[PDB]
Formats: sequence, structure tokens, C-alpha cells
Amino acid sequence: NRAFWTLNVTRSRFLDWQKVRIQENANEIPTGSMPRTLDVILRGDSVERAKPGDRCKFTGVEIVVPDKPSSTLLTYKISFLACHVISIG
Amino acid sequence: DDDNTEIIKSFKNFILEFRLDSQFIYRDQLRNNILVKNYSLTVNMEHLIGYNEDIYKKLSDEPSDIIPLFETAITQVAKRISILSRNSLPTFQLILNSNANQIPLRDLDSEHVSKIVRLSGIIISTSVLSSRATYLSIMCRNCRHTTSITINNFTVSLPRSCNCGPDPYIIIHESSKFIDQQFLKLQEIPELVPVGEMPRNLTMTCDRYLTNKVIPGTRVTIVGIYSIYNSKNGVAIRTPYIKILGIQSDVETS
Amino acid sequence: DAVFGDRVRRFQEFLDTFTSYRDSVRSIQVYNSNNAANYILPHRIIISLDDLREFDRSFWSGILVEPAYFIPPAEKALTDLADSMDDVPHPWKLSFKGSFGAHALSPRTLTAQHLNKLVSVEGIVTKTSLVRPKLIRSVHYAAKTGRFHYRDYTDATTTLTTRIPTPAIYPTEDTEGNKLTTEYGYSTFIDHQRITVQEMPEMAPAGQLPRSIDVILDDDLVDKTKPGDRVNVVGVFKSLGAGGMNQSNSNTLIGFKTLILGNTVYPLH
Amino acid sequence: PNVSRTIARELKSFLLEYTDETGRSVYGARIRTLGEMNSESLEVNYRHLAESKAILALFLAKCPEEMLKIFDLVAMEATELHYPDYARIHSEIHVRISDFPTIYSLRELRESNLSSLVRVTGVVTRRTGVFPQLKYVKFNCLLGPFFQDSNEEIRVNGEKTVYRNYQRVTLQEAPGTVPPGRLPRHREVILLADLVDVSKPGEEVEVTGIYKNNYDGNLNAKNGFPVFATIIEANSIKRRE
Amino acid sequence: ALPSIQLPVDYNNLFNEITDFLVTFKQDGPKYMAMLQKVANRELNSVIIDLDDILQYQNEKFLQGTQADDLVSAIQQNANHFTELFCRAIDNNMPLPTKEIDYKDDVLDVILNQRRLRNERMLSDRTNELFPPNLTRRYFLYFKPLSQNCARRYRKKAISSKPLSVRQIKGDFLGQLITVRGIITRVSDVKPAVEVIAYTCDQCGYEVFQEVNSRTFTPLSECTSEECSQNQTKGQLFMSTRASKFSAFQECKIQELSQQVPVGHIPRSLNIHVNGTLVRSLSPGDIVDVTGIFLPAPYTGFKALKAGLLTETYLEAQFVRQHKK
Ligand SMILES: [Zn+2]
Repeated sequence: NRAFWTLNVTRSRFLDWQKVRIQENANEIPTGSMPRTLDVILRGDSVERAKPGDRCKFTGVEIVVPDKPSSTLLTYKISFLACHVISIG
Repeated sequence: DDDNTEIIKSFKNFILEFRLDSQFIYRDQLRNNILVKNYSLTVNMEHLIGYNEDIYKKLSDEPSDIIPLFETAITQVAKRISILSRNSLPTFQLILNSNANQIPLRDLDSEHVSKIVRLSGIIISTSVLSSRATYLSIMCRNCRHTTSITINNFTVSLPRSCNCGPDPYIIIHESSKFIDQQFLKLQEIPELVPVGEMPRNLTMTCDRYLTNKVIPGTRVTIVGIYSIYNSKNGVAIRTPYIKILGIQSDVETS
Repeated sequence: DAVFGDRVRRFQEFLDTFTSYRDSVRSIQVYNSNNAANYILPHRIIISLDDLREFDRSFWSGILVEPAYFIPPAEKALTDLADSMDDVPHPWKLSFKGSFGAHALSPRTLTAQHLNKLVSVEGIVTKTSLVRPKLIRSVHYAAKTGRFHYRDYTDATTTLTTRIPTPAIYPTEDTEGNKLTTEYGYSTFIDHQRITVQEMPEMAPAGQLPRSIDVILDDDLVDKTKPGDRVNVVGVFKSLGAGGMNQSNSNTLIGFKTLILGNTVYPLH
Repeated sequence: PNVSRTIARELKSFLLEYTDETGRSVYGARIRTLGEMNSESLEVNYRHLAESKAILALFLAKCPEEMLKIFDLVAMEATELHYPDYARIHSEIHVRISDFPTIYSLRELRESNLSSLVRVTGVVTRRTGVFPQLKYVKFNCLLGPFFQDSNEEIRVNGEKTVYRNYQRVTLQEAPGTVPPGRLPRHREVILLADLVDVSKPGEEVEVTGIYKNNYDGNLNAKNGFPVFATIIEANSIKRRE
Repeated sequence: ALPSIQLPVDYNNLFNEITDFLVTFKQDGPKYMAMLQKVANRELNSVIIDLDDILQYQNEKFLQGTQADDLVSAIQQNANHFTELFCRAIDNNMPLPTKEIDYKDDVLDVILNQRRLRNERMLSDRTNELFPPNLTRRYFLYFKPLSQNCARRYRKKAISSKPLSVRQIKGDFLGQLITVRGIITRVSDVKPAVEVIAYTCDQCGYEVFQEVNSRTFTPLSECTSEECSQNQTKGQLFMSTRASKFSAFQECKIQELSQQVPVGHIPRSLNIHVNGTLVRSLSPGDIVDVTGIFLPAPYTGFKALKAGLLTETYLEAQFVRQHKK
């Protein structure tokens, strides 16, 4: 195969996750700025630990996610990962 | 299809032999209808069930596979009445209106799907007419096969066989016989049973001689089959409509 | 199809006995040559339906009942008579005055008994879709093999009758492998437009919504009417497009959109 | 498994001769009620099932899916011995299964809840209209009956098919119970059969439905990852409470 | 299979008549020698061909024989074909040296110069089918309308050059030069277009030139070169931007002057493409008689909807005359 894929979801363990879009704090940014947000997806048990309207410190694992050259016999952007979360800040 | 012969023989025998003491109500319903050029027939189910219980046993079972064998059955009769030989004569529409038991709009949930359902509601607005097809010729893009397709009711893809493919069949519109269609949309009556919620509206397709029969806003009692269409908007989630045969307005209403 | 020939030989006779139309064709052939000698007229000959009944009722009932099989052989016959005229130095068009009607109908009353049959609609025209070219005759030049190469494009509204669709693009290197450049300005473009027609506002029965149907206006007829004008269209009533029955997509009862081809467009007040 | 059939032999015993409050079997009286009402929802208290044995209650927190299919056929057997009929009425009764704590609210959910029946609660948001689902497939021939599905349908005929009403309602978490600085996340709810129309927008509703995923479903464009949808296939419906 | 029907007009000897039109001239040495050499001298790009003089030439070639086939009607009858035909003749009569041309001097001329040097060298070594004539130009041919004070010859009906209404425009004017007039609308900002764009290979090199035809083209990879081909195995090739020949491209729509609008209807704009030197000539809000071949550029698809083919067209700019200098 070839053939069907085929999708079986009972044998496949799952985990987490929740995306948060992280934005720079307003005290640092020199308006006129227009602060640049970026995606951080929380994978791991640190899921849900994050709160809206508050500063958080993360574990980096920057990676990249698809969204320039081609792969011949691609469009990418920075999507930050965090496997740990804290309410510091 | 000797079974269809067996059913149609029973429908002919129902039209020609039916006697209300002593005029034949249907047989004359027919003549007096072809003369005015109405090309329709209205069966009264009580007479039907009186005549044979059987044919109503099947007609309330699988209506949409049967009712057209009843249409062809009656038009094969108007051939022997309205004309004589040794054209063209469309297959008449039958409109059957009967008492039964009123089934309110809220209480239609599955389970009776493809079983004739009499009901009552105020029509909201009538949709602009559009033609479906009845008899259309078709030629192939390559081998040029001349096929006359009799489309019936009650969607239907075209046949691919006389490379060739995948679907090399063109509709000839110079010879194709067309009928009409309406799309009523009816809001159930305000008396019952709104409770605290906005009343639901089932979409209905009238056709041929029932079309433009009803001004929007008039209370009516529809009969018709109950059935479902696809209309991509998953999964699977097919949405409900009521085919109408046939409509009868409330008293009078003219 | 010897019967299509019959239709042509039959319509031939109608002209030149009586000759009352032929003088108008001659007038059309002469006026343009007069413009050739100078220092615009659409080529179509209005046919009064009035005269058709005097000769043959059989051919009269046909133009109304089944115009697809009749208007085009009569037309090919009109071109054939225009070429026997004088002299050298186009499909034309029929018109059909009338002598209405049957077939008299306002757009509100129509569909389907009146479909595939000549019709004179009348009502208000809105919103008058914007005027646009439409490709018909493909013309090309081969070199160095030369000659002159042409393809003929058949659209949905080509002639009247349905035909296996030619479109689209260009042949490009018809055999043998010679290069073919598109020759623009020899090739023929018939202008094309459509305009929807609403029934007359004053004969509207009730608060029931107005029902409008669309009329395609071929050739000269284009830009002859601003929107909001009283119009009596004529034309063959055509149902084009599949109802969805052709391919799987889409799923729904709705189908066979209809429109009127041609034809005349007599304005009125 | 075939062993599970023997489980049926036990649960039927729980279904009829089980007694409480000094005699007068409760589930016998429920079967008698519908029964006369013929509303085709047989209702089994989780408290009692857990009271008799914790081993089945544990099966409800592990694998409700195939066990309800094992269970309700037996319920149909019990109704069959009590009313030697309903071969003509509905021929299926799916059990409602009252309160099952848990009592996870909304926003607290994880992967650990997959395939396992879980109670949820919160306000209803405007609900879709009632669109009959395909369910069972049957035809005059002409392959045989094909059950599809919940919810895939891979990998149409129809003659007489038994339709069952579908309805999808979006359940949002109750505004009063929201912890400050957090948005009221919400989940999709799939009603079936009689549960349909029991809900109305604006109201808090208690649902026992099991949790489901399938099948990605559709993102693959803006996620970055193989992320499944979250849909609670519903079981029972109750007012608040 | 695709029938053919002869026409009285033939381009073969008409080309001959073009060649006799060029470099053999009296009435205005001749103007086509100097006007051409000043381009060859590379101080000049736009070649403005007046149809007026084409009119003057026929008189000398008719009455005043020996009689020949007509151009002025035959040009504006087609007018696209002559850009690829009437203009290629210039290549045959052009002064070769011409004077003091050098190499650099010019950017990108050195590229092609070294192309033909290495090509000549490597070919003359290999023997011990050529770069297309459209890549080597560096000039543009533009026809102009005959109004004209001398159009009174008279050839009468010969004039379009009829400063016509946008409403007057018909589907029977496609592929025929037509002057139009109106206010400039939206006047889109200039962007580079493309013509050849010869991509560069890798292993064994050479070159291949892909024609830019109609609106768009499909890019190719494979290998065209026989050397990289099949051994071993297929050479990789990329487009070189320095090597390509760019022609300025600016599009703008023109609404009618609104006095030319009847009691009814609506102002109708007409889309106009600009190339080469004529670029930036047009400015928004300015009434201008714009002349050009009137052409379709299909279809890019869609292609389902129309059906067909429903060209929708545009006007190629050729000459520009604005009211009120
Ligand atoms: Zn190479």
C-alpha cells in the first residue's frame, strides 16, 4: 500500500494541545511600533496554564510551520513552541 | 416487468369499472378534463381504498416507485377515450386529496419518510417557476448515439454507454418536453404549536397543474409525499422537503 | 437531411413570388455599395408573418410550433438569395414581424407549454448586461506552407439548433506541424449581450413577486435598448444548460435555466 | 468479544428483578412506562448500576461505545418478554443512562476522555434544524444492508432506509461559572433520536454524551499539526440541575 | 480537418513591397535610411511609422506604375500581423557596423555579444537554429493614424483614424486599428513584461528561448539540450534575468467623455495596454486620442463559465495624441 491510508483512531494515543498567539508587552514597544505577534503552540501538560492579558515565560524549541524554493523530484513561517509554561511577568 | 403490468391492469380496472351509483366518477372526470385541456385527474382515496385495499396498501408503502406507474396507467386510458384510431398526449398529473389524519408540522420527524402525509400550514412565499424535464433527447459527442430518455418522477445522471467517456451525452433542447415546478415554502399555523419558539418551514415542490394554484399567505392543506434532498451546504445531513400531490386550498378559497 | 433542403427550396419560392421582400434585400445590397462610393445598416430582412399564411399554412404553423428546424433553413435560403444578388463588390438575420399571436404572452404567463416555441414577450427591461464581444470564426495564417487556415467555433447560442460544442482556445498547429498565427480582423466576431425582462408593473396581480426571464440579443440588436424601456421582444424560447443531470455536481431540484434568443426587439409606448 | 455476551446474561438480571425501596422493581416500571408512552428511551440510573457492581460502572468509564450496543439489545429483550411485541415499534431502544460523575465541566477536558462516556454541562447556543441522517441502508436487491455511520460514510442506493433524526447543537459553558480572565470555550454536541428538540437555546442543559474526534476534519491549513475536531456525541438531556 | 479558403491578399509579395518601401524612397537622402540608422546608432528606440507615407508611396507605385497590391487598407485591416512582418523587414536592410557601437558602453548587450562570440567560436570549433530575431531588437515599431490633411488624395473610406465614440466600438473592429477618445481612468502603474527569458542550463550549457505568447506561458524544465539529455541524465536549467529582454508594460482603462453618452445608459471604460517607449505618456484625467490595434487576450480561465469563447478584448496602444498640449 498505497491503497487506503487508512485512518484508525482507537490505536493512536493523543495529547494536549492549545494554541496561544503571543504578543510583546506594551511597555517595551516604542509607539509608533505596531508590535508583532507570533504563534506559540502549547504542547505538553503545560496546556491550559496560560492566561489572556498576561506575560508568560516559555521553553523555546522555535521550529517552523508551513503556511522561496520548491522541492522538486514550500512556504514557511516562524511558529514558536513551548513545552513548559510559567506565570512569571 | 410483468408486475408493473399487473399493477397498471389494476389501475385501468379501477378507472373503467368504478361506480358511485351510477355515473363513473373517474372516467368522466377524465373526459371532462381532457376537453377543457386540463390534462389532470383527481383521485379520491376513500373511493380508492373502497375499491381495493391492496393497491392502497402498496401505494402507502412505496409511493414514489408506484405513483408514476399510476400516471402511465391513466394516460394509457385517455388514449382510448379522448382519441381513437385504426397524439401528442402528455401523461396526466394526478392530484389526490383525502381526509386521513392531519399530521402537524412539528410532528414530522423521519420515520414516515416516503409515506404520504397530509398536513396544514400557511404558505410564506412562492418561488419563481423553473422547468424540470420530462422527455428529452440526447446525442453523444462522438458516436452520436440518439437516445430518447424518458425521465420520470420522483437526481438522475445520464448514461455513459452507447472511450467513449466519461459522460459524452448532450441534451438536445430542440426536442425536449418540459414541465413546470414551483417551490412553495410553508410556515405552520400560528395557533399551534409555536409555544415559545419560531415555527419551522418545510420546503415544498408543486409541479405541473398545481403550480400557481396558490397565492402566498393563504392557509392550505397539502397532501404530497415526504422526502429528502442533498444540497451541499456533512455528514451526511440530507435536508427534508414535501413533494405535493395534490394541493387543496381551504374553503373555498377560489 | 433532404428535408432541410426541402425547407430551403420551399422558402425560396416564397421569395420573388411574391417579390415584395426582394426589393428590400436589393436595397440593402445597394445602400452599402453606395457607402462604398461615398466621399452601417445591419444585414437582416424583416419578415412580416402576415404574408406567410397566404402561401403555406403547413410551413406557417411550423415556425411557431418548432422554430429550431425551420428558421435556419429559411435563413440559409436568405443568404443563398443574397449571393445571387448583385454582386460581389455573412449569415444575415430573420426578424418575424407578426400577426401575433398565440404565443402572445407576457413573461408572467409562459413555461413550459410555450418552450421551444416562438414567443413574443413584453415587459420592462432591467438591468441590461454590459456589451461584450463574442468569438465566432477562427482565422489563421500558415507559413511558409501558406494557404489560409480557419476553424469555426460553435457556442451555445450558435445558429439555433444544438450542436457538439467546438470551444475553446485555438487549434494551433493543425497537421501537418506548420505554425498557425491568429489572424485578427479577418476573423469574425458577432457582438453578444443579455437583458432580463420583467412583466409590466401595472398588470401585476398582487403583492406576489415579479417574474422576469432573460433575453439574449444577437448582433445588431445589441445596445438597441436602455433599461427601463417598454419592450416587446420576440424570439425563440430556449432552455440551455444542464439541470445538473450532466454531472454529479450539484445536488438540488433546481434546473434548466431558460432564455430567449434573438430576435427583433420592437420598442413601444 | 464473545465473553462480553456473558455480561449480557448478568445485566438482564439487573434489568428486571432488581429491587429498591422495599420491593417494586424500578426498571420494570420504566419498561412498563415505555411501555405505554412508547417513547423508546429506556432509562437506567448509574447509581444503581454502580450499586450492584463496580465492574460494569468501570466499563462505562472505559468503553461505553460497544457496550451500549450490547446492553440495549438486551433491554429490547426485556421489553420483549414484558410486552411480546414492538417488533413493529422502533425495534431499537437506546438507553439514556442518568448522572455519571465525573462531572467534568467544559473547559476541563483532555485526551484521557476519548471513547469514554463523560458528563458535560452548560448553556445551549442556537441549534440546527432537524435533518434526517442516513443510518441504516436497505434496498430491494437490485449487496445487503450497510450501516453508516457515526460519522464517516466511507467507504448510495436507498429503497426503504431507516432514517433517524440528527441534530447538532453547540454547547457553551455557563457564564456564571467562568473563572476570571478566561474565555468561555465550547464544544459541539450531537443529538440523536428522541433527544432531538428537547433542547432550547438560552437554557442550561445536562448531557451524558461520550466524547469523539474524527476526522481532521478539517484543518491541515491553519494548524501546523494533525489536530482532530472535538465533538460530544450526546446520550441524555436534562434541565438544570 | 480544418478546411482552407484562399484570399486575394497575400503577405509574401507584400513583404517584398515593404522592402521596396524601406530604404528605397525619395519624397522626404531618404528618411528611412537616417531614421533607421539613428536607431542602429542606439540613441533612439521608438520607430514611428506613419501610414501617411505608405499612402504617398502607392501613388508612385501606381499611376506612375508599375501597379502593386495595397497596404494602407491591408494594414489597418489586420495591423497585428504587420508588427511581426512589416517590422522584421527592418532587420534585412539595417546598417551592420553601424558606427562606434562597441560593447560596454551598454549593459546586457555585452551578455548577448559574448553569447554570439562563444556560440560562433564553439560552433566553428564543433564543425571543424539561431537566436530568435525578436530577442535582438532594442527598438519598437509604432504605427500612427492618418487624419489626414493629405488623406484627401482621396482614398475616402480608407480612414480609421476615425476618432470614434467608445459606444461606436463594435466586435467588428477587433484586429483593426482604431483611434478612440476619452478620459484616462485608473492609469495602472508600470510593471515589466517579458519576452525571452532564455533560461540557462547547467552541465553542457547552451541556451533555449521560450516564446512569450498571448498573456502567459508555462515554464518548462526537463532538458532541451541534446548533450545534457539522456547522458547523464537530464541537465538542470534555470532562467537568467540578465539575459531576458524586458519590454515596459502599463495598462489603463478609458471611460467615455460622457458627452458621447446618449440620454440613457452609462459611461463604458475600455482597457488599454501600453508597451515600449509610449509608456508613461498617459496621465489620469486627460482626454486623448489613443490609436491602436484592437485585440482580445484569452482566456486565462475560468474557461468553464465562457463558453464562449467570449474574448472581452482590450486596446493595444500604438500612437498617442492628447488634446491641449
Ligand atoms: Zn545543458
